[PDB]
Amino acid sequence: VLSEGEWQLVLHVWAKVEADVAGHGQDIHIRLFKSHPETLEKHDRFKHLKTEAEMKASEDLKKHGVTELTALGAILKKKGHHEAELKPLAQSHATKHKIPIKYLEFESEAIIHVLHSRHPGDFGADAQGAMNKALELFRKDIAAKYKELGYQG
Ligand code: HEM
Ligand SMILES: [Zn+2]
Repeated sequence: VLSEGEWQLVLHVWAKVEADVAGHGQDIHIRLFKSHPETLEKHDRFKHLKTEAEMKASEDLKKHGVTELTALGAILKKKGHHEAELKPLAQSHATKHKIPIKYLEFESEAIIHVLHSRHPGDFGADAQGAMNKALELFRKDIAAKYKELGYQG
């Protein structure tokens, strides 16, 4: 669980993400595919994007990042009572896209990195701790849904 103080820290930095969802999403994917190349392998349709400018100019990639961050945003605002939002996400990521939990970890590191790049004076130690705690809870809870659907994280 997270304290109410921790959730407020989570939602305060998320309101800043919300000022440019598209740009954060772009930055997170660029970080994630470079840091963990196997990650680009799963998002097949972006495999021809060989350059950062290419990635930034693709509206496909951009709308993709908005869709993902939108879902995560709706989840965080539930402050842990997110089973209703996690099931559909577990279903597609567990059975259709086949995304290991370790890739979720990779994505979380990307997110924390971009939050720090874009919002340093609003993403100090305690906001960092809280967001990590929020994303760790999401990863736990979606791992458990994954197993419910069969097969492992
Ligand atoms: C905070 C973590 C993420 C969230 C909230 C999330 C959310 C979403 C949502 C809402 C969709 C569209 C509907 C769907 O198929 O469920 C989607 C699509 C998809 N996601 Fe995720 N995603 C996450 C992480 C990942 C990771 C880490 C990757 C692969 C390394 C990934 C791969 C995909 C792919 C391949 C699709 C289909 C995209 C297509 O080609 O149109 N997702 N995701
Ligand atoms: Zn993605």
